[PDB]
Amino acid sequence: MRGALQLWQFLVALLDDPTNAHFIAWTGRGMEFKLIEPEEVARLWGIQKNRPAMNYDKLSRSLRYYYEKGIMQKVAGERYVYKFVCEPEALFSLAFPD
Amino acid sequence: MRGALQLWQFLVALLDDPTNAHFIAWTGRGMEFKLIEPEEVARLWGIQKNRPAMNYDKLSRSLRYYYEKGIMQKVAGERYVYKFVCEPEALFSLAFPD
Repeated sequence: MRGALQLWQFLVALLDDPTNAHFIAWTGRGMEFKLIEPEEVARLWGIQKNRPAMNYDKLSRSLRYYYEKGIMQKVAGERYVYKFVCEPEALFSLAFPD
Repeated sequence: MRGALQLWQFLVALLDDPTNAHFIAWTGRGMEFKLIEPEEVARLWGIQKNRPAMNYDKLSRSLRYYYEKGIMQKVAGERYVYKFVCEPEALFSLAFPD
């Protein structure tokens, strides 16, 4: 994975592997996913990026950048639940993560 | 765009720009798109890849590889109409076009 790997790509790599479901999982509702252990997801992102001071406060800023741009949505009334947006315009952003 | 740009990424770049709608367009039904001028799409792909003998016969092999793998679907009873699949597993394939 490249130095400029997107958080969203890293999350999808984690989500694709059901052996990770103890800390992050597709919920089964469409493109919805849950961060079951948010600080563990952040720790793993820190390892990926060689940023040992990574934490969920930091990681969550990027989730918010994604949902403000309509690439993800934050699921209302839930904690730590997000979804990928299924839409022509969002797909362009995904197609060109660089 | 990198030497290893995927056809699907190239198509999304074309589709994102509505000034291309005379040869390729999102149809408005979800993630469905139509190749209005299939040989023009192929000509442009040939330019992108410096493959001047490109044509739609060749390009369409890749569309078929994508739909056989469940990354796209071919729309039944239609000519030149495809859709991107909105699904956890397909998204992993999109996330890692390399």
